[PDB]
Amino acid sequence: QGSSSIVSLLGIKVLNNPAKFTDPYEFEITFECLSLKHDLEWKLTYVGSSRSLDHDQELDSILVGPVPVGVNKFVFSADPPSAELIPASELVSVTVILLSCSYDGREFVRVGYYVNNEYDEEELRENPPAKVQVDHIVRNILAEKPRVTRFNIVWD
Amino acid sequence: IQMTQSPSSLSASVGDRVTITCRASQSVSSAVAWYQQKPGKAPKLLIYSASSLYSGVPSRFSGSRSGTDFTLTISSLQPEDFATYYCQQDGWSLITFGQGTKVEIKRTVAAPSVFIFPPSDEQLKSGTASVVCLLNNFYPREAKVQWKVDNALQSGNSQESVTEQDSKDSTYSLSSTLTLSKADYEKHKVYACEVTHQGLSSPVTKSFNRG
Amino acid sequence: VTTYKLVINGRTLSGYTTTTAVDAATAEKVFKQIDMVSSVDGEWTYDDATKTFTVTEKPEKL
Amino acid sequence: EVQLVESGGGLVQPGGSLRLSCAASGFNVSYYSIHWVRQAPGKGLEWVASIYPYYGSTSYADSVKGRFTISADTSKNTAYLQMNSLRAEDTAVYYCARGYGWALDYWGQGTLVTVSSASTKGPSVFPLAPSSKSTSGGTAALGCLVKDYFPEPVTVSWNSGALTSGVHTFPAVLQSSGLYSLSSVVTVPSSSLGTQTYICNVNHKSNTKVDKKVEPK
Repeated sequence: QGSSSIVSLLGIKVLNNPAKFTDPYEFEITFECLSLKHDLEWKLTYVGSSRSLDHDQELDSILVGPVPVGVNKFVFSADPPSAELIPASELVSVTVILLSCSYDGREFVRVGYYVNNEYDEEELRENPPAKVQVDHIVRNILAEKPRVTRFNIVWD
Repeated sequence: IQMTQSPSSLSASVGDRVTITCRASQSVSSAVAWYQQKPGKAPKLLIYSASSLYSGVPSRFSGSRSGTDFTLTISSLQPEDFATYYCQQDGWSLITFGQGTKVEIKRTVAAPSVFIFPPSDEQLKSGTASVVCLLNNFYPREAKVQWKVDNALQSGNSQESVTEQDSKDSTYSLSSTLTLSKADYEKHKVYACEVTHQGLSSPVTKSFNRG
Repeated sequence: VTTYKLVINGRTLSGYTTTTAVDAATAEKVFKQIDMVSSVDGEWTYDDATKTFTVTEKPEKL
Repeated sequence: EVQLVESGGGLVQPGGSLRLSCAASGFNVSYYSIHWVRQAPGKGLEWVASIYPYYGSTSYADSVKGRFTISADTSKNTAYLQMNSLRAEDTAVYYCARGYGWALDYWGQGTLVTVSSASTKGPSVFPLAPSSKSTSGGTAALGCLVKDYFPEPVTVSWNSGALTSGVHTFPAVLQSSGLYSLSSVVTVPSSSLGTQTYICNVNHKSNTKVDKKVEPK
């Protein structure tokens, strides 16, 4: 119980898992506050990693309204990724996503998850088309093993 | 296990630019971190997520990836950087560490001082006889200790031990002990320890009589 | 199953060692296997109160 | 303040069972990931096990799969590594470390876990007698041989702290017996051989604290 970071995260449940590549991201998030009032900004970043390319892409962003001291639970529905920009190889590969919350432009928490995307029928997996068809990409989040990072920001 | 890291050992000078590459199994840039480990201490974090340097690490450290070849670059090697660097891959199911890369200061060649120590009667009385050859403050670490008992060459009964590179003089010291049964020990006159090292123009021998 | 002690007291050697044994008799044999102490020139005394042995050198040759 | 401190290390017999714990200060263990990383002596880092926040849930290296289990109690703010069916090869220092995303920021100091069927045995110190063999240009070499102890560690000091410069306490080396053995040397001026006095203080926490005087010839 050290004396830092007034907003602590208690639990992040991924509600739509597995889901299609094109489905939005359902995050029920519960946290705790204190209470300076500057609203908390939540963002979900898509990071994909090919041979020659490292591609990051901001899926969606939401800001939480009042700063209620105590335990709070809200749901983050993030817009699915823009496959146009993703390197073609990483569409049906392992990628990550970065759920990150921040205060007054300074992020204090960043929860990263492993995402496995793969095709939904056995013949697409055995023989994938020369051009990826995102309609048959089903993503699957390693939600049980979150890679959490915490940073020290100045709230007051 | 253990990811391949190269080079596995490296002699560098202060102000050199070193690059260590870790041949990893996955391309995910988040999952690779780089650690520094000084002897007898816990390793400390240098780079996380392939390229991001941990708070309070000098700007000379920097990490970069290329497919599945992650690398750590030290732009200008400082005395304090000489250490063992490990890369890590936090995968889907497993974590994996590299074999490590030990980086040791290059210094002028330094021949060893050779000392031999007879068994001592206190231990001789209890039935074992262990002879000790000592190689002190010598560089580079690569050296050859030959035991010869009555001019006959001994292989197997010996055991070597090497200190870590010294902080102050950047040299090594080695100790070959040769343990023998009192019975064998007493069958022989001359006990010699022959050191071959590149600092020495010829191999030297320290010998003693009594058995 | 008790902690037995040995105190070594010689010209050069000086210190104390512990072992654990069922009875002081095995504690003694255990202690005797240290080649340090197997210096045959040694007195040897024991105290069950403190459960510590003690060995003293002395030349005693002939 | 933030720190991690392991405990429970020791000697265990093949087949044995030992529980390490690592005590968290500052952060509280419930919000971070907690991992156990082991290092065999003069070997590299090897990952043992990991516990992830919010949902418990464990990853294990295959060498320890089924024998080791990892856990964390938020009330006592400590994590444990329960190692059963222990094998000789699990002998190592066991660090506990806190997760920084996919990495590890803060590391405990680490406890040594020895697995072996050789029984605890205090050392026997013998003199590395400085001879006129050791006189090389007016400087001479003398030392102590610490033989047949188990398990590691041994601590040597020269003149109870006074002699710190020139000393070289070599690394332990496990002998065919199953017992460790190491020597500590010091180079000193050759004049001082007769006159100065040189004793090495060996400690082997067999709770053996023995002093030995190194005499010439």
